[PDB]
Amino acid sequence: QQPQNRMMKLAYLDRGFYKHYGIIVGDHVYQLDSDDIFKTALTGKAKFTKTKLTSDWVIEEECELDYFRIKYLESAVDSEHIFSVDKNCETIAKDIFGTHTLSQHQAIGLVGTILLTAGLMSTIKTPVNAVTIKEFFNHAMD
Amino acid sequence: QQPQNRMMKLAYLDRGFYKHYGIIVGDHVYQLDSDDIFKTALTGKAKFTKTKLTSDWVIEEECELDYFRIKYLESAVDSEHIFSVDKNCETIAKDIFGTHTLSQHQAIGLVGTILLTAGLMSTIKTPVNAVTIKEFFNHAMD
Ligand code: NA
Repeated sequence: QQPQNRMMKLAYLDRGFYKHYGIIVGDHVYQLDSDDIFKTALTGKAKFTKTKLTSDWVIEEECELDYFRIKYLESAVDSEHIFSVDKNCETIAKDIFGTHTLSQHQAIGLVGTILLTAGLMSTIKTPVNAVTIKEFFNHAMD
Repeated sequence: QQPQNRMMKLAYLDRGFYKHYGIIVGDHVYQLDSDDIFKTALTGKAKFTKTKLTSDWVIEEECELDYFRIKYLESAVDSEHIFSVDKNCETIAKDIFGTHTLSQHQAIGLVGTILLTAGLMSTIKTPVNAVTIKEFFNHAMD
């Protein structure tokens, strides 16, 4: 097995329409607290939480973080993003990255982008017609 | 044929990965000014523009607005949202809805929700792995 810097154990809860992604660290999972992926997309806001690891979580795969760290610090130069944290994420940066190289704001920007993007990637392509737009619009309002 | 109040003529530009939705009024189309739908979702910002109707736009379906008007009114009354307008949208509210009943803000909130939701609905489900999350992460940093 080759040398690796800090990895991310990417996992998901299967919500049928989409997969809700998280990063496993030890016995906990960092994740966006969203119930609905299109809700996050429409509101422009996403908050991290931390929950207990359970057997409902499925490992998607163990990925290198190196690429993302280099790419992130290249591009996101003290920029704003849509992510924040709840009360349970005091050690999120150190926990995920194993270092204080990244600030909390950077850590959650990078990881938030990963989790929301993965969620979005996993969404089932749905026909758009008068019926389905009503269905999803109705869901967006509730 | 049947009594209708103001209808929406929904249309799209087919962008392969997603369909980019618009509302046609006469010879113009109101649409989100974005060429990357996951980027819109990640940034929490979407801005309307108006372009000239072209033969590239595919008519999806003519849908009733009534349901959406009543639902929006009763649900997200004066809630802030992610939508704004560019210089070309001065008459967007009147053009789309026929009357001054909705403020510019309620109108773009309603129509925005519809267009972004439809756009997201249409996105091709993509496997999530080290390769693809890098690809989509990479796009999200541009
Ligand atoms: Na999709």
